[PDB]
Amino acid sequence: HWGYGKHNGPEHWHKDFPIAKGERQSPVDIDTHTAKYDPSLKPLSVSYDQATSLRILNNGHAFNVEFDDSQDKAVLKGGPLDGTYRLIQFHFHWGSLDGQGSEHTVDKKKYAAELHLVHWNTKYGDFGKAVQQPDGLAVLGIFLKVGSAKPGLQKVVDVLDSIKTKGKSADFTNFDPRGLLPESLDYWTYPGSLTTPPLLECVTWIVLKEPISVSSEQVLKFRKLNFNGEGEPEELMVDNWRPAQPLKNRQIKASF
Amino acid sequence: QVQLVESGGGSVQAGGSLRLSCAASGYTVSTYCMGWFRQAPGKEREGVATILGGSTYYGDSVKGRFTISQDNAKNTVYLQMNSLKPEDTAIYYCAGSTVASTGWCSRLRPYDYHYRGQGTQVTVSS
Ligand SMILES: [Zn+2]
Repeated sequence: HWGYGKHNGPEHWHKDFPIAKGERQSPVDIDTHTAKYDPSLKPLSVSYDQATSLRILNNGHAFNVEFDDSQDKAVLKGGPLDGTYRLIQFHFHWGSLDGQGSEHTVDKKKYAAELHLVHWNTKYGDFGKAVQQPDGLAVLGIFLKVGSAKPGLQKVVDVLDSIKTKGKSADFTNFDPRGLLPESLDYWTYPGSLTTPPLLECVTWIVLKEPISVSSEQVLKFRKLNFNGEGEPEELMVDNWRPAQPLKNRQIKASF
Repeated sequence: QVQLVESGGGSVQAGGSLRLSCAASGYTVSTYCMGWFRQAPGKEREGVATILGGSTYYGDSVKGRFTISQDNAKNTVYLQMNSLKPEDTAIYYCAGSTVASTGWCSRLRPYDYHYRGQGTQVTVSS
């Protein structure tokens, strides 16, 4: 159906998903000289103590690393959030080149790729209901910037071979969602939406200022997965990021 | 607000040993991952040890003769230093981040942890 190609890419989305033209859409370009500071913001609380990964998985536009959310095993609180969100899964966004690839941009600056940790608000019963409310979601974005190899990441890319085509799934067990976070957790934040169909406007985005490193050699494996399912004509997942959206009204707060 | 007080520093002779302590306020030394790092003069910030409950990690040097622990019953992460070397002479700081992760904690970089203390002078005579 929809995809990051040419005839079904991010542009023709507003066709089947008219909400792609809402007022709180993501990603966006964060204008560092527009970030307004806010004394109501607290440090990001990343309680990934009992985070329990269950299985990596190729879904058709990226690969997700599903986590158990039966209870508050890995939770996100503090920060700009107002509640407790459970980590449900994380996936990546990369581009055909090393010059581009991240969804969000700092002063129109692009990074090699972007990691997204999706969490839903525990006050909405389940992730499904959760993603229907203006606050039911909290997504943590991490910039992957070219440089040195990422021992943490490699333990991921390392298994991609097990999910080359769509639908495929391997048991990715025991994995610190933390191995992936940067060390200094300053952050920007604003009201947005999912950067992919259904594009629901409910994510309360949190992007991390400092990025994590990735070798030019590594992000190279990302674009080895296939969009299509086994049997169908081989289709490479070379690029899968959405362009910066109109910040329209909104405004980007920051923890600094 | 989160106050982080250290104590127990001082001067001791090589081969000696003393125990630094860190008391938290408006913070719970057990929920998140904490640690110590030291700022020796002339040298740059060095990570000593970190802890997140059962998992404790030690800097390649102090490893084996230093020990970190917590007494959450009184919110205090202690740092037991044993058989000190003169090289150890420096200011030791107490840090306490907001990340609950063994992996993130094994990085051993308390000098990047959000909540910091004032440190305590620890001099080792020969
Ligand atoms: Zn995403």
